This record gives sequence, C-alpha cells and structure tokens, in this order.
Amino acid sequence: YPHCLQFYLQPPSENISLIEFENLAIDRVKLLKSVENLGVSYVKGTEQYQSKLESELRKLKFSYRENLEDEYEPRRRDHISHFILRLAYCQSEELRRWFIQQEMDLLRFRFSILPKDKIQDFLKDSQLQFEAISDEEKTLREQEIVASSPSLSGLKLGFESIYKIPFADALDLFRGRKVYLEDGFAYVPLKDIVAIILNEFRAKLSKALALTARSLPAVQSDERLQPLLNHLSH
Amino acid sequence: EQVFHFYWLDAYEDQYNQPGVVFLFGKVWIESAETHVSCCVMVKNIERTLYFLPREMKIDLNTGKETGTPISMKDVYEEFDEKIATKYKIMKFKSKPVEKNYAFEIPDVPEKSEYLEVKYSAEMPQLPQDLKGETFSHVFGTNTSSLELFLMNRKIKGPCWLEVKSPQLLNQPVSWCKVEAMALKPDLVNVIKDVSPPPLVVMAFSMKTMQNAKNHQNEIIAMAALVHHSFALDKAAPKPPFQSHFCV
Amino acid sequence: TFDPTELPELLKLYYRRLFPYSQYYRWLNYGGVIKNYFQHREFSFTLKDDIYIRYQSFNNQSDLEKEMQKMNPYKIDIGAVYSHRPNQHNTVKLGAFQAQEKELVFDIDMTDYDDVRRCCSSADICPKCWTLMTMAIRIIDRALKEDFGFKHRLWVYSGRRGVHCWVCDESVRKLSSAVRSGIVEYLSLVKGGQDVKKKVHLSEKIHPFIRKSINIIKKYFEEYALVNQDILENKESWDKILALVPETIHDELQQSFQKSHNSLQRWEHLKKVASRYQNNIKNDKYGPWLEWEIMLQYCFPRLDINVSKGINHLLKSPFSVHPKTGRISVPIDLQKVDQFDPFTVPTISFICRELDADYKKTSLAPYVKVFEHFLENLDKSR
Amino acid sequence: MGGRSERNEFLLLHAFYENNYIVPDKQIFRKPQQGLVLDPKVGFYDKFILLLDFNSLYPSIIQEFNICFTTVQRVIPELPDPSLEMGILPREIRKLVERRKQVKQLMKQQDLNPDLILQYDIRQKALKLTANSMYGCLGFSYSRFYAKPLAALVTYKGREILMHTKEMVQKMNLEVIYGDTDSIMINTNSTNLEEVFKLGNKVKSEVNKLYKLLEIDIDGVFKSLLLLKKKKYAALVVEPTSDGNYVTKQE
Ligand SMILES: Nc1ncnc2c1ncn2[C@@H]1O[C@H](COP(=O)(O)OP(=O)(O)OP(=O)(O)O)[C@@H](O)[C@H]1O
Ligand SMILES: [Mn+2]
Ligand SMILES: [Mn+2]
Ligand SMILES: [Zn+2]
Repeated sequence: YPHCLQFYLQPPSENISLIEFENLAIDRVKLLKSVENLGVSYVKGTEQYQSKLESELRKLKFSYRENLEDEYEPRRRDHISHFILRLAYCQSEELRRWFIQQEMDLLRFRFSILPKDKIQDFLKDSQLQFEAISDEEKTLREQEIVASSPSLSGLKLGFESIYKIPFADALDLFRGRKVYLEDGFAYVPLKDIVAIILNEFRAKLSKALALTARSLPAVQSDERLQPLLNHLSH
Repeated sequence: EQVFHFYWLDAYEDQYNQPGVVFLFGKVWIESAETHVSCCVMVKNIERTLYFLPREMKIDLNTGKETGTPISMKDVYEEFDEKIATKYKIMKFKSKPVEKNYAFEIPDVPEKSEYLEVKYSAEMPQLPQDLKGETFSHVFGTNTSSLELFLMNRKIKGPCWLEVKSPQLLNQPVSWCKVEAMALKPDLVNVIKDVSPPPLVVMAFSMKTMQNAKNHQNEIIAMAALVHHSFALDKAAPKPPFQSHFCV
Repeated sequence: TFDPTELPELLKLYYRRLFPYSQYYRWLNYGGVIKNYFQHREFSFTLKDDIYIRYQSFNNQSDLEKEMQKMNPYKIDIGAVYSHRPNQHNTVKLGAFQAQEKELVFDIDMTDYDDVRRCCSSADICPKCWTLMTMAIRIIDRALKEDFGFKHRLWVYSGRRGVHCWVCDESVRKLSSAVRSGIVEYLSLVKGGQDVKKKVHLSEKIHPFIRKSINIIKKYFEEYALVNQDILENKESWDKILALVPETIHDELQQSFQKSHNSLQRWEHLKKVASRYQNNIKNDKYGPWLEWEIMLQYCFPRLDINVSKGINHLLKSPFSVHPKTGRISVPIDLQKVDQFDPFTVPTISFICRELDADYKKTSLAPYVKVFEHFLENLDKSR
Repeated sequence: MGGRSERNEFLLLHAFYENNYIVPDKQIFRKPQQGLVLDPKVGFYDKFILLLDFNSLYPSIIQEFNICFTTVQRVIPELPDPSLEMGILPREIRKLVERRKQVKQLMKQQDLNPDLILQYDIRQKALKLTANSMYGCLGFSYSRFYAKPLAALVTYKGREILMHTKEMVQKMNLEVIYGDTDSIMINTNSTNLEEVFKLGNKVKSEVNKLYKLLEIDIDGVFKSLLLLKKKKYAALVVEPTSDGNYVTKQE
C-alpha cells in the first residue's frame, strides 16, 4: 500500500477472521451509503460536504494521510473492503452502476484531499505514466497553453500544475481541439487531469466488476457468506 | 417400371448380424384389399462415409516433427489409399475432394478446410476413431451408424411417405410383414410429401405378474388386450377406442 | 481519362515492368520485424468491370509478382494487418478474424472544393487552382510534423483530384479507430456542408494550431486568391464573399466594392472596416474574424472523415495507376511540394513511351527516389 | 421411448447436414445409463397471485444474443458481436418460433373445422415443446452437441435477465415471491381480477419491449396461496368462467 489513493486492481491474498470480514463489509457499505446521501443532499464541492465526509471517514477509519497508523490499518481496511463490496455488488447491473457512481464520488473526494506535492508519485504509483512539466517549460509555453486552453477566461496561468501526457490518454480531451499538443504529448490542467484519471478508473472498475460477476458462481457455494453478501446493500 | 410408396414408421439396424443393411418398416397401401397393410423394405449397400482432414504441412508420424514438404490433396489421397488401405484391409473406396465446414468442440480444426471423402461399403472393417496419419491430420465419420447416414443423406424428416424405385422381391421372407421389398442402394428411394398419413393398428395390453411362491421369480398369469384396427393419426381419437379384445 | 482498350496491354506492360516490387516489399514489411506481418497484410484488387476482391494476400515478393502478373489487377489497394492471413479469411472463425493494425491514412479530394472553386470544377484541374492542395499539404504536414510529431509521412498524389498521406510510425500503426477519429477531428476546422452558407466559425481564442495555419495561409493567400480567381472582380464575384459577411456593413462594402477597382484595395478596406466593425457591441474588440474566416474557409484543408475513421478502410497504393485518368499515384516531394505539378506527372502512356522509345531509365526515377528516401528514413529509425 | 435430447439432436443434425457441416461424431463410449432460484417468501397471501410462465426463456436468449456453435468464440466465453449474421442454432430456433406464430394466427381466424382446430393446437403444442427442449439439447453432458462454454454463457444470461426482471417488477410497486427460469409468482395486492389481468398484461408488455424476443404469458391465478417450498403450497386456483366470474378450485 504505497499510497492512500490507489487504484483497486490487485486483489488481496491474506487471511482474515470472519468477524473482521463482516465488520469491514458493513463499514464500507455504511461509508458508501453516507457518500451517496451526502452528495444528494449537498453539493459535491461545498466545504460543508468535504468536512462532513472527512468526519465520516474519520469515524469509520477508512483513510488518512500517511503515518504509522495509516500504513497498516486504514489502507488494508480500504483494500479488502473494496474487494468484498466488489463481490457483493457484481450481481446486477443496477448494483454495478450504483457502486461505480459512489466509488467515483469517493475517489474524487480523496483526490481533492490529496496534497499537490504528492500527486506526481501517486501517478507514478498508479502504474501509468503522467509527467509534470518544469517551471521553465511552463513559462516558455504559457502562451501556447493559454491559446489552446478551454473557454477558461483570461490569460492567467495560475499555480495549477501542468503535465505532459501522450495524446492517446486524452482522446476525449484533445479530440475537441481544447488542449495544446507538442510531439504527440498533450499539456493539460489539473481539473481535466482528474477527469481523465476518474474515467480510466471507471473503465477498470467496470471490467473488474464484469469479471467478478462471471466468477461469482464458484464463490457463492460458501454458506457462511451467502446471507451476508447476497443482501449486503439490498 | 413398377414402383411403390409406403408410410414408414420405424427402422431397424444392426452392425453385426446384417452390417450395412437398414430394415425399414411401415404401412403400404394395397388396392386388392383396398386398405393399408404391414410392409418392410431392407436397404443394402449403405456405404460408410469418412472425412479425412489433412494437415497443411507434412509432419513425421513417429515424432510429429517437420518433414520439409507441403501437403497437397493428391498427396494425402495417395498416402491413405496405399498405407491405410493395406493396414486396415479395404479393397474398394471412392475417394473424392469435398469442402465441408466444422464449427464444433474438436480442437484445432479449420472452419472451412478441404476434406477427403471416402465412401466405401460397410462390409469392410471400420477404422479406429483415433486413427492418425503421417499426411492427414485426423478422420471424422469413423463410427457414424448407417441409420444416421441413410436419414441425413436421403433428407428423410420423420415418418413420411417414401417411394422406392426398382423394388426387387427377395426370394425368402425376412420379416413377419405381409409385404417385403428390396433396395440395392439408398439413393433408389425418394421422399414424397403431398400425402396424408394412413390409419394404423393400435393394441393396448396389460398383464398381471406374480412373484413365484418358492423364491423371488415373476410369473405371468393373466393377460388382456384391446385392439383398434383403423386408428386415425390426424383426426380425433376414435370413440370407442377399440372394437375387439382378448383375455387369457 | 485513358483509353481502356489499350489499358490491359499497357497495364500488363506497366504491371510487368514498372511497379517497384523490391521497394514495395520493403515498405509494406517495414523491416520484417513482426512475424507474418507481410503475410497478414490485406490487399484489395479492383479488376475489369469494377469487380473487386477483398482479403487478398501473398507469401513473399515472388508470390506477389506471380499473382499480380497473372491477374494484372487494374487497381491495387492496401489494407490492415489482420490476425491471420487475409487470403484464408474464410477458414477463420466468425469474429476471430479482425483487423489488428493499419497505417494512419488521410485523403484529400478536390471535389470538396467545388463550393470554393471558380476556374475548374469536379476533377478538372489547372495550375491556378492546384495551389489549394499545396497549401493544404503544407498545413497538414506541419500539423502532423509539429503538433503530433509523426516522423514517417509519405505524401502521394491521388492521381486525378487530390492527394493521400500515409503515416507509418510504429506507434501510429497501433492507434484504434477512436484515436483516429480524434486525430481527424483535431486536424479539421471547416465544419458544415453546402446547407450552411457560413462553413467556418472561430472561437474567441485562437488555437495555436489555428494561429499557425493562419500564419501559413497568410503567405500564399494573395497569390492564390487575389489574382488567379479574381474573387472580387465584380458584383457577380464579390457577392459570394459578401454573403458570409454581416449585412450591417454589406451596403458600405458594396459601395466600396462598387467604388473599388481591384482585389487588393478591397482587401485593405475590408480589413479596415472589420477593425472598425464592432463584432460584439459589449466590447470594443475588432479582428479579422471575418477576414480570417474568409481566408480559412477559402483555403483551409478538408478531409474525408469516413476514409480515415475505419481501421480496415482501404486506400490506393503508391505507384498505382488511376483507372479513370491513367495517372500513377506518385509520392509528392515535400521539399518541392510548391513546384510539384500534377500535369507534368508522367502518365502510364508517357512513361511507356519513354520506355518504348530499370526504373532509373524512366521519369519514375525521382518519384522512386522520394519513395526510397522515405523507406531509408524508416530503416534508419530502426 | 422418451428423451428430448434424441429429437432435438436429430433436428440439429438435419439442420447442419442441409447446411453442409461436419457434425460431431456420435460419442463412442455412449452407454447412457439413464440457473438461479429466488428464495421463496414462504407465507400466506390472501391477495391475488399470478404466475408468469418463463417458458422458452433460453430459446429467447439464444435468439436475442445469436448464441451458436458458428458464432461464439470458445477456447467463460464472450457475447457475440451483434453485427454478426445470425448463426445456425438461432436460425432454426427462429424458424420454429415463426411457424408457431403462423399456426397461432391460423388458430386466431375463426370458421375452421373443429378437427382442424385441434390439429392446429397439437402442432402449436409440439412446436412449443421442441423450442423449450432446444437448450436441453445444447447443454447436457450425454448429448452429442455438449458445448460447456455455450451452456454456461446461456445460463449466465438467463440468470441476469431474470434478476433484472425481478428488480424491475419490484420497482413497479409489486413483489415477487418465487421464480426459477420457468415461472414467476407475483403478488398483486389486488382483490380485483380484471385489475390483476391488466397489471399482468402491462408487466408482460414492458418486459417484452425491454427484451424483444422474450414471449412471456400468464399461466394461472391464485386467489389465496400458502407457500412453503417449491411445489409445496395450498392455493385456490382461480379458474376464470364467463362474464368475468371465476371458480376457486381447491388445489
Ligand atoms: N465508393 C467508394 N468505394 C471505395 N472507396 C472509395 C469510394 N469513394 C472514395 N473512396 C476512396 O476515398 C477516396 C475519396 O474519394 P476521391 O476519389 O475524391 O479521392 P482521390 O483519390 O483524391 O480522387 P482522385 O482519384 O480523382 O484523384 C477515393 O480516392 C478513394 O480512394
Ligand atoms: Mn482519394
Ligand atoms: Mn471518396
Ligand atoms: Zn483550375
């Protein structure tokens, strides 16, 4: 667990007690339902929403910035909980869509929490390459970035970091001619970067959920997990 | 030329007593009695058909390694007709080129490759199902029962009036039916559609068995049976369902 | 055009002794670094009477020579590198035979400039109007060279009414259909058909691609538009330009156009009025947005979208004769792109006369030289 | 003598032979010595309960998703691309469905000889039985055409569509008490027979427009039912008589 954000694409292979299994499943279901209700009632960006979700995560001890406690407990809890919920929700298309929506909201929130200085390593730790441009390069190509920039008003190129990414990873972004390209690499701001990140994460999650849905019949045989996983959310 | 047509109902085959012959029973109309009577026709010379799928490139059969030459259809034909023929004692076969499709579970089979179609009389021994060749990849149709061959090749779809041309009358009876007929080749019989099924005879029987007093052996003591000679197969069930019966 | 009664013989001659088999194999094999890459390529042949076959393929250069001489295909096109040999496409499972890789191909036609042409029309071409393609090539080449950084671009004359571009970079050959569609969208600005009178619209901010296209066009606009076509000759000519201009100034423009005498001063006065015509009353912004829209609409390249969208879409091969004109698809030299002349392109009849009167003995030597330079760059990159 | 596998296998053999295929060799060993179930809401229901016969579900799945030996790329498989032309097995399943539909049309038109009406009914029943047993022909170890991946995919899709139907009808303000790929008991909470019939028609119509080739129908109505297990219940079968009146047959 190198990083707090993480992409869930490596199932764990540890052994946990049944009580721990149930507690993790219930805690993560509670977190997801709280995320959904909080997003519905409030707006996804208001400081109130972020503070309330911070409090929920603290009380459910699911994630936190790096420290001694974070290294061991919250990150493993998040991992195994996410995969147990994968088992629970891959049964039906509606459940899959709901899980995807709420997991996307949670990932977006966690990304917003993440301080900028670390994003680089996370992108490196995500196992896909995004490169940040230098201050000299940013100064040199500020005019080009502003000219190619979206309807974003003014020439102000603030402190938002700019990254060098292959045009392939920004298909939906550069296809509209709303970004600057150089030698096949696109220069994008932070908001579009997080959009791309969540889109790719959604694709990965959809594929993983389809695979788990196919694999369910092998694992449904267990009798001490059927009554829990069948109706974990329902 | 004399030809007769009859409504076939069931067919019997045996691979040991009369290999390569399919017996086919049914009802044949007779004008003399202006009715329908039992009949049986035996079809002979139902030739086994096998399909040899050839390898695209010759490989040593001892080890499967490369030989160094491609595989042509004539090459596989020659290889078969010499070595497989001598090995499995076949004196007469009509090998031909054919193009057939395969879309089933057998691994490593081209969908639409070329095949060697070997048609030879069923009297000769059947080849093993796992026969493998130096030139040919593998053979299908090794153990296809003659009844299936007759049904598929003649496009017979369940009980339907069949008309046989050149009916030869066998010297000695082979069945208990009132009429018998002969067919040298399966192709001599064709299928005619625009006819209605004839009524048949239905017998409903019931008997009472009893365990022998001494030691556990069933013993039949009483029999009863109802008969209906002219039973319609398309109209409503006749009422009464019978016109005669016997008990003992 | 070209006489078809003489096409077979000449084509025979052509297909016997003028196609660059060695260089063609080298190109389409791209160094032979991928197994069955040459064997898996799809080739398409359009024979006499427009009957065309698909999923054709070959084993090696000798096999290609044998089959191509045996048939003498009237038109040859290249396809995608499929999972298996296209020739045996029938012997593959339904759905398992799918296109896997193809080069990125762009296609520019002159018919699309019918709405933007006066001298010639349809496939008719004259030196005055051909400049369009030149400019187009320049722009697109720059756009591919700088913005996307594709190094191995082969530009070929379509033969009759346009050009083709092949991009053969190893990464480019693996792009999916969606990425190709996105690239086409990026390299396309003229949106809308004949139904819309104003076919170009620019946002407030000028994209650096758009700015560089404007800079390139400013170099050639005067020669192409203001003298050869006389688009501002009289009312019958400048009415078309006025149509895509706001009516509020039309009268004045008409007056000036009626009081003006040539295209240059009308250009200057239109520039002045645009710099004094308040596009948006809120702000005091003035720009050539009308002028630059006119320039781009009259000059900006237009691309065939469906041709490039498909991974399996086929395109005419280089050095292939055009059935409806007899012209040979010849690589267009970038360094001489301005001096290139489609009319001087030596026809199959002309190269045959030069022959009947090795490729270096004919006028295909320079075109083959450009092609070989492209192949040598490809090999050097390896 | 029994066994739908024989008749359906012969149907497949005829179809393949007429289409010039190499049908798999008859098994040599031979010697045949012979989905998802919703947990039932056991209890007492005094409101009208209706049965939706999920018959011909698997044939409908095959027709919809063009599952065939010539389409699915086995090596769990993946759904065939919709653009691909219809396979063989969907082809004759469709043929059976269309001829059943035409026979039903023939039944609809009146002024027919009662014997001919009985003949049409018999033909329709036979076609329905054959269509139902098609899948059993496809997926069974003892069968000639045993294709494990195809059977697994068909069962998976059937379970998916059944679960979707359950959740949808739940969203319709109803509640489903049982169903396994061949029937669905729906509790209507309605004491009006006509209301129940129209509600059943509406659910059938919406599921049909969601799945084009699925042909659902109403099999029976229970005025009051005590459910305990599969084929374990006590009900008042609602036999509809004329003028909208019904008899509560004790079953
Ligand atoms: N109906 C079509 N079928 C197959 N391919 C087509 C068809 N129409 C166009 N194409 C391809 O798309 C291209 C676009 O049409 P167009 O003929 O104008 O291109 P071009 O080669 O530049 O024209 P020309 O051959 O007259 O110089 C064609 O050259 C041709 O390669
Ligand atoms: Mn073209
Ligand atoms: Mn075209
Ligand atoms: Zn011209």
